[PDB]
Amino acid sequence: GSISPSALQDLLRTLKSPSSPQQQQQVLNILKSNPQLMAAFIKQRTAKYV
Amino acid sequence: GSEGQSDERALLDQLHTLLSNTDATGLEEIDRALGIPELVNQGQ
Repeated sequence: GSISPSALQDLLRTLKSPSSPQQQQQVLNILKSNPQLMAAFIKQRTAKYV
Repeated sequence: GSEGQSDERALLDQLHTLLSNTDATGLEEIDRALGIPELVNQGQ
């Protein structure tokens, strides 16, 4: 039932992170932990929504 | 109680609004590093 705020915390950290390049590294960290989520990465709507 | 791509994306979705004004390539850098297609072989 639903998911803990932990995942969202780290995840949101990426989209919420600054415009710095180092922040991007934080993304790979989350994805590395969430494989089933890696799928959505394929669409990368975020990148196509800039 | 293990899978994601739901709660996180749900909330982060709105926050993504900033990503659209952060850096296009910025998010494309880590992407390629992982491999759009390669990320498809994360099954069983």
